[PDB]
Amino acid sequence: VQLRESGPGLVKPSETLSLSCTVSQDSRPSDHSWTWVRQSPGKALEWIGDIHYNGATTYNPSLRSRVRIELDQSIPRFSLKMTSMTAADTGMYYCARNAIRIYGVVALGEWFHYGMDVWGQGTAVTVSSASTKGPSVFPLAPSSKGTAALGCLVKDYFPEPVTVSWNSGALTSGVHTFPAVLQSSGLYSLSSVVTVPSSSLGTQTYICNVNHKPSNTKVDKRVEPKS
Amino acid sequence: ELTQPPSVSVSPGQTARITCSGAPLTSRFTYWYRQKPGQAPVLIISRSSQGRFSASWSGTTVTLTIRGVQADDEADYYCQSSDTSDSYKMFGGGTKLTVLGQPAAAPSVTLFPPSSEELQANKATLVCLISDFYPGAVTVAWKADSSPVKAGVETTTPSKQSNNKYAASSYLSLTPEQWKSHKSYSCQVTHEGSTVEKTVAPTEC
Repeated sequence: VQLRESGPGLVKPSETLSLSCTVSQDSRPSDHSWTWVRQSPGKALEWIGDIHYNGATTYNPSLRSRVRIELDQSIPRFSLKMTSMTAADTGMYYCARNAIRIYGVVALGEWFHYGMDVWGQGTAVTVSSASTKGPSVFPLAPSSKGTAALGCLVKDYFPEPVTVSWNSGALTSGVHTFPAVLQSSGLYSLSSVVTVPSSSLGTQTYICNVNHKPSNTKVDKRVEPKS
Repeated sequence: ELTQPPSVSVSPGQTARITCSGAPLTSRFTYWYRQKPGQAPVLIISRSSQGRFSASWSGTTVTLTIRGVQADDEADYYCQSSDTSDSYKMFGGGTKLTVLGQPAAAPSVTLFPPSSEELQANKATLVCLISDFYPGAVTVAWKADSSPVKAGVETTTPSKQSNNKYAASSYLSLTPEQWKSHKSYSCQVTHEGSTVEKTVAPTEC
């Protein structure tokens, strides 16, 4: 079972957040409570609400007047809308399956939650009046002179995050993508480095795949040895 | 609301106990989750019916017990329930579990000079990448030749790695002329009273 969030990355203050979560490989989806949770930076998880296939929803009482969850059973995919966004709402938004086990008559309450057992990876939501900006990607060439470190410098993007893969996901060993720095300009930059065998520097092509969903931009940058 | 202790510290091999307290807990089941920095939560105590993790109920408190604690158990632990009236669900405030006695680890430092491509775009960034240090505190100083750099430095807070060591990044912004004007630049990383210094030079390959 896999859950995958999609969101806009950035919401303007006072505007409405719209997120979705696509569920794959669940063979009894109608049994479960499809849930949204969020987490402000450095703070606790906060339950937002859930929905069942019968359409029944429940919501956090402090957020109820601002939120709505909906469910498209044909995919299946469920959604969150949250009105009147402000910086107080910036954070990571997770979808989750609050799985249910049924032991008797549902109308007599003979069922229980197993727990929120499958989680999405989260979608970052930043509330700001600033414009989205995609990254500029520069190669960090390997030392000319065992192992060598090479990488990509991902400069000047907003909002978070960027994700970085190498060779379209074929290269995972030795990859270290560092958390971003926030510049005085209000843009972020980060670096992703991979430690590779020196003998491969002649033979193996290395490409960092930098995805910035908020700007609908992906950059695949070839990283070659220094001239 | 559900209340948890902010922090629990234990040594390796010992048993940790984390409490969750609240009015709903007398009648509503308490689920437990673990979340490591940079990761989504993981369910660790489910309701299986009407191996190191277990939970025990007593009145308004449920206790999570972790047997045989090891460094890989460092994480934030959250309890979760529903209110007595069956109207909503809620999480506790979380407990950070610290495992004592982890050995110190010195930082590895990699310093990259500006790329030719960036210089042609009229910018220059030196990239100092710092990894595998413990505890999670470093200080970073930059030098142009032998003189301290007073501007253009941006350094991240340390972040916890998957191996429970920490990482940080420091960037120095220069104009291309400044980069070419000095014999070398250095990133100097101090941790636990000792320092690793890496240098790069415009005329060097």
